[PDB]
Amino acid sequence: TSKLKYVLQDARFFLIKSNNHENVSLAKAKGVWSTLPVNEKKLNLAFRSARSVILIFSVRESGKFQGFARLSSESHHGGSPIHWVLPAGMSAKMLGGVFKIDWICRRELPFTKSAHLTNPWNEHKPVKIGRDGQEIELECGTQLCLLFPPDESIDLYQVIHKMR
DNA sequence: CAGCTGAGTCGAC
DNA sequence: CAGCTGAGTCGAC
DNA sequence: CAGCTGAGTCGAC
Repeated sequence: TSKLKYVLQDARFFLIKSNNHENVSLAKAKGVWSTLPVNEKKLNLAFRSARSVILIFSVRESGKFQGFARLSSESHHGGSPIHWVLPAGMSAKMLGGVFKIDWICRRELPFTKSAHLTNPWNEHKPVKIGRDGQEIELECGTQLCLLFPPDESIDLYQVIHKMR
């Protein structure tokens, strides 16, 4: 995992929570993500200050993580629309900011396999606990990403090249 | 974003 | 007007 | 396939 550990060096980690499976599947297919404006501003500021910003995805009530990815841009408004399945009470403009993301792993990891990992930045609660945008301490987030099964469909050349 | 809440005075120093 | 924020899991019942 | 069943809330954290 030396290439994987390289991508994770000095990274900041954020839990991303989706209300539906459809938007995570579209995120994996198109390499983009959108979030509410508060978390959008948080991720934009993290992108500018951190070597890498890693998003760890978990569909609400699914009992698993669905993979993780690296932010490759700040959010962009006004591009070609992403046709998200809009959660209840949310409009398309609320998710108007579109981040480009490079997926590092698109495989699943059940919460049962992460039960030994606690986040010291969230009162040492298990890493499965949190709302959208919950930040995860460096070492806890690194170990979590290393728990995912290997994704043979991922080529880390491009993400590593744009980090040089 | 978009719907929501709340918007002190008075006196010592 | 400025300030705030929702796309948490889990046990009890 | 194709006929069938079932579609928790609330509060601590």
